[PDB]
Amino acid sequence: NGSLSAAELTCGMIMCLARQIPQATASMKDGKWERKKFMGTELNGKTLGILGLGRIGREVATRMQSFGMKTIGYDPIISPEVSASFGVQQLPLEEIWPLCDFITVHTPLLPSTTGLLNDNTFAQCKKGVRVVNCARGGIVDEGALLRALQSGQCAGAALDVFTEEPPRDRALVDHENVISCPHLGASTKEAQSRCGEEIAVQFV
Amino acid sequence: TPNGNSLSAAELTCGMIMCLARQIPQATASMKDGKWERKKFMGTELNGKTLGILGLGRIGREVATRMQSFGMKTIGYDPIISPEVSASFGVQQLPLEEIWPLCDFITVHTPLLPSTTGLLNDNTFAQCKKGVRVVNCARGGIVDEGALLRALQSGQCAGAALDVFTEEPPRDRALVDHENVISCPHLGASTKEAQSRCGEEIAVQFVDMV
Ligand SMILES: Cc1cc2c(cc(C(=O)N[C@H](CO)c3ccc(S(=O)(=O)CC(=O)O)cc3)n2C)c(Cl)c1Cl
Ligand SMILES: Cc1cc2c(cc(C(=O)N[C@H](CO)c3ccc(S(=O)(=O)CC(=O)O)cc3)n2C)c(Cl)c1Cl
Repeated sequence: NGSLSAAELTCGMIMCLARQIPQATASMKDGKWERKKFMGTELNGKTLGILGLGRIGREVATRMQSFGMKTIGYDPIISPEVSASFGVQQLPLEEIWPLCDFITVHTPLLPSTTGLLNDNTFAQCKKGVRVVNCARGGIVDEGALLRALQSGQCAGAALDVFTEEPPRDRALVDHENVISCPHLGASTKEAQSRCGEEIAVQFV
Repeated sequence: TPNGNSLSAAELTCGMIMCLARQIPQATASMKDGKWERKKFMGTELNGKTLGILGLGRIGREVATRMQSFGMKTIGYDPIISPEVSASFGVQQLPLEEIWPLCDFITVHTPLLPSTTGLLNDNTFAQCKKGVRVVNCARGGIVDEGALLRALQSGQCAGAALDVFTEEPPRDRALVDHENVISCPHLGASTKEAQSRCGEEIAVQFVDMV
């Protein structure tokens, strides 16, 4: 609740996967002018899968809906009626993977949510899928993710969170198709002020 | 045919607005360099902030509706679009001189004409808020390149996002190389969907003659 900053970064990560804005910026700083290399894809009419439909997940959904993206997802707690109010069609996990163009994770870190995006899951996904993780490290299996990026099963990945912070295994962050942030989800003057203030109202 | 690439240009602008606010390309470059800087890449929350959209045609109106879902206050200017017509798509129109002090973010969506050339100048940046962020995904020259560098070097402009330049590729790299500047090699229309739409709409016009 103290959320909108993690949701805005996730949305900004989605826009970066579609047009490769960080890669295009790094290319420019190197004195290059590569038009052909950074030919992207439109967000209008594309399917975004949202696994975890809490406070973050619903804000991402409403923001990405204004872009013409189809918002579908899953949550074991959130009823189909609650998800339908904010325009998210709930389907079972196995029916979500092949329809998705973009996938974002917004669940807490739990053993059941650890490795949610694995080799078996990625194989069920559409070829050239884009994955976002601005939640917690370990939700998307890093080993399974690098393999999918290597094979082309996953076209791109935007990672704010990792299993180890700072990560020693640089294979993911070094990959050209990977967008990265050093855990910047909550890193805003507006959210940290709200987090610092909301800890006092729950106290009293 | 400008209608065919309007949605792709609108999306990239929104992308550039997010990238300025959370320093995503700068954070990626730092991570790619093998660094971990949390309290260095301090972002800003877009909710409640004011976005000024100068030019309210197809791209200007599509940027507004997307940024409205982020809780951004969308204000702007267009001498052709009426204040009642702009209000129908959530844009509060005010005279050009009143827009500058209210903006946190400014984005230009006008065609290139002598009247639009140098729209963001030294006199224009002086009326702006200290720490304003500027987006130019329309045509190089609407935002005066010389004035923009002065604003970025004095702290008057906290950051710039430029897809376009007066010279393409730009010979002068002083803007491109600045730490608070993010850039793209004219990717505004560079998408399969817009390229196929523009490619179809131009072909039918040539067929229309006979
Ligand atoms: C296997 C599996 C288990 C799952 C989920 C989803 C949840 C869950 O806990 N849902 C609730 C919302 O009902 C929730 C609560 C706090 C956060 S959060 O702390 O990340 C910040 C936030 O988003 O508010 C996110 C989501 N669980 C236990 C999914 Cl999808 C799968 Cl597949
Ligand atoms: C001094 C001054 C003069 C201006 C404007 C605005 C226009 C203008 O022509 N407006 C119309 C829409 O009424 C229009 C047409 C095509 C495009 S476009 O699609 O080619 C570019 C894009 O949208 O990126 C954008 C806008 N004029 C002549 C402004 Cl604001 C100022 Cl200050």
